[PDB]
Amino acid sequence: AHMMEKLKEIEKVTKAIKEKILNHYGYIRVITHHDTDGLSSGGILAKMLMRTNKLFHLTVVEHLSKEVIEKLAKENEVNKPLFIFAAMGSGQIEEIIKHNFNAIILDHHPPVIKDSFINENIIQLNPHIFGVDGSREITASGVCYLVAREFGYYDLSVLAIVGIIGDMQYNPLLGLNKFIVNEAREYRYVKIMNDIVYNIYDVEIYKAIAYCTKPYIPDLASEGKAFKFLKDIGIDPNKKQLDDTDKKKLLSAIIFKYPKIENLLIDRYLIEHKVRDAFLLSEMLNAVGRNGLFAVGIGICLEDDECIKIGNQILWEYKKNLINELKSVKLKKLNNIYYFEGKKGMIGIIASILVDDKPVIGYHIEGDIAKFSARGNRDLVNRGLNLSVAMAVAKEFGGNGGGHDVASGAVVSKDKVQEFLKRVDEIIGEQLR
Amino acid sequence: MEKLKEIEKVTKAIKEKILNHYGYIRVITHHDTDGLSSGGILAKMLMRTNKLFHLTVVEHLSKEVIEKLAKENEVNKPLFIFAAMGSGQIEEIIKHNFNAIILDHHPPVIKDSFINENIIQLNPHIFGVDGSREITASGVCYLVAREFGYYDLSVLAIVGIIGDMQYNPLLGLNKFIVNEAREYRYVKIMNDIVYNIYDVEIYKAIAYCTKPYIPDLASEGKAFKFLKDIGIDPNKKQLDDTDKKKLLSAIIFKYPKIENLLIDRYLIEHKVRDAFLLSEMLNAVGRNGLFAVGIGICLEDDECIKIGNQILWEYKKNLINELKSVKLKKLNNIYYFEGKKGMIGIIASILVDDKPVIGYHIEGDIAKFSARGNRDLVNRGLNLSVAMAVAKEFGGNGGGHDVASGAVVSKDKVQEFLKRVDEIIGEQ
Ligand SMILES: Nc1ccn(-c2cc(O)c(COP(=O)(O)O)o2)c(=O)n1
Ligand SMILES: Nc1ccn(-c2cc(O)c(COP(=O)(O)O)o2)c(=O)n1
Repeated sequence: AHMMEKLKEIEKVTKAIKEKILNHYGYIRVITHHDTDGLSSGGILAKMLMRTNKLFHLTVVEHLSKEVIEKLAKENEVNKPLFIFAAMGSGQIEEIIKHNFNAIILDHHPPVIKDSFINENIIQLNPHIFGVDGSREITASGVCYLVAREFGYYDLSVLAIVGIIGDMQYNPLLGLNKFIVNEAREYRYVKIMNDIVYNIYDVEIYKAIAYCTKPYIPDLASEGKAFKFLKDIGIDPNKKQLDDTDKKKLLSAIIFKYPKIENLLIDRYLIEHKVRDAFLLSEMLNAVGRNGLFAVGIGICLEDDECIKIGNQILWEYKKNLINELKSVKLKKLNNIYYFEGKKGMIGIIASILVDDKPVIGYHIEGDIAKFSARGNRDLVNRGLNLSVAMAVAKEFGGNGGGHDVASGAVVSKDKVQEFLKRVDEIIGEQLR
Repeated sequence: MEKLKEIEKVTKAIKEKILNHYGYIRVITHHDTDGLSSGGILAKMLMRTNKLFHLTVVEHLSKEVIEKLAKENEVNKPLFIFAAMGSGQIEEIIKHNFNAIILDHHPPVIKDSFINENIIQLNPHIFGVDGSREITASGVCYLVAREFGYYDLSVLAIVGIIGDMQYNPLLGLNKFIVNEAREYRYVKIMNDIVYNIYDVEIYKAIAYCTKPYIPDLASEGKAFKFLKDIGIDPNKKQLDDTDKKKLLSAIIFKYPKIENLLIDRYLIEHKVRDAFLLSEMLNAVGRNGLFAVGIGICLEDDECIKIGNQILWEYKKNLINELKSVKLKKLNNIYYFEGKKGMIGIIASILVDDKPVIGYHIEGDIAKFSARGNRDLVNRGLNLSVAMAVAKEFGGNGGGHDVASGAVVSKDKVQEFLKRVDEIIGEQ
């Protein structure tokens, strides 16, 4: 009944990954994803490969398609490199075995082949093979960290904590993520401190409130409205940190504009890193990743001063633009859901930010297809919400849909949108009564 | 100053070329202090401009290495950036039609900045600037990074100046860079005793020092004794003004030929604050084949810096043991010796005085040579670059600078030695 026993089973695999890296002297290709979790894993792998005297070539892909894998296969012909896949690989393992890659797969997504040792050439470190839920108990950067600690590089756990936040696995903190955080505390690489979300930004509080999207508070979402609210309740809006009296006064007033004020409180992680707040670094890597600035994201993980300066500039441009995108949403209410039409890459992010009491579905039309992205919260699921079954009703409209209880998608022909949404609305009202 | 405006034409074009490239990028540097510093300048510059890259560190840019690299142009043609190499191999790079940028301070084969619309070559000799005295390969990389405003990278340029022994005297473009790093507050200069850079006990700092090498003090015990006799606590780690005066007078008296005990220290903005120490640290890890660790030291990683300190002192001890057992053999106008792969260059440098020194080691069926001279020797017509080139007469290859060059041959060590002593008689 111990995390210790499960680690001993995982450590058989990480030992083999370690020996495999040390004894390789050819080229090394690292392939990672572009979100916070992937850029974190990239930085963990980068530091770890350098410390073990391994030069490497890092590439970032949004999706590991058949085309990308075949394009990669054309590098095996001349100098067959060792490939390390982070946050990807397990679902595409068939195509990786087909081309006979020399490969290490570090993936928390559900696996296709539940084996750690695939043949003589491919090692797969996936927590699902050990009975650990990769959607709640570990992230991709956690998986790389498990490898990194085989070399005793505990200082890299701070990048794992970043990925834990990036993937929204910090509340509640479960399984291996809890083990990682506690190890980082034991080795003095993180300090944990309950605090208000607005103090993570180290800027003027009225700007931290104005552009916050976790939670998004519409009535406070502008410098002017935020300044006014802070002046009225006796707080200097130019301060960059709220003390204990400030936070009481703030929370006391704000509960009228935004009643679920437990969302305003977090456990802050202060990390051994130039960007000392892990929540801020998580948001920075996200913004940088969304703007295509992958290499700058790696530099941030590597603590370079000018990448950090870029990242700080891109973060605030990104946060301002997101608030504007949010103010422009035409939110339509049905009986048990909200819905809106938005842009292709935003509807998922925006729907999640807009949830409060009811689920939110955003959709965009492309050609004659409408693609939907639906979001809830833990309070809704506990009242019997399940989005995967409600998005599955798309098959009745000549489409299909599924996902998780709290997040799901679906596709439908452009002209059945109104009738799909009315059907989804009724299913959800069923799931609540 | 006037020459910067002429160089700035090529640096601008290099900038636009890198910016507008969106495929793969290959960076090829050398393993000495200068090439590793170049690796660090290009690594940070490329990240800051949003370029992923594949860095490789090679010991010789041979015909064979070039041919292996060119098979990467068949599928997805990368932009190649060559640092501290490529100018003498320019003929083979054109042959294979690399999309390339050559950042090299070795004497050029072709004397053009813009080769064939596909190659840019930034060589200081093109502009009448001496790649042996006035600029290093780091400084060439720094001249590009300037174009982006990455002035903080000047500290790695200073590390290359020291590593390529161009700090005393400080000339030309190196002087521009140093002053630029001082104006932007990235370096502080302070005159001090050489032994104060190591931040270890003084008797160890003396025992293992090789600039200057003092054979009678090159031992923990003899150094411990020498300091106790003259009234200095040998367990101290920094010498104050009074101990500096007492150590100087004692060393200079017993060894009046000695020099370079007082140096201008460069305190850089870097986790390894002393650039002289950083220069030695990078040299040590390079000679041990720890290329990625050297990059990591430039990128200021704590664990890499930890390795570099351990390796550095292992290296300085082995070096002292090698110097006490060297079999210097005189020919007509050179000395020569056999040694270990990672020492023959540095030992040649330390021993050189009155005549050029060539060291070599055997690896497989090949012998690799390393020839060194002084500025005093180069002023009298010494040119190791031409003299080592004679290795093509023995089915080989050789080149470098006037003052420091290398070569490879097979079973013709004594013969090619003689043929080079011949070329160095004529030169003198
Ligand atoms: N037929 C489908 C379509 C989508 N999904 C899915 C997975 C996932 O994580 C989400 C939520 O994210 P998105 O769909 O991108 O809003 O949806 C599914 O399971 N079955
Ligand atoms: N065919 C060659 C071999 C060596 N070099 C070279 C560059 C450099 O800085 C030194 C110093 O000498 P070594 O440390 O012996 O390589 O040599 C060259 O340019 N062409």
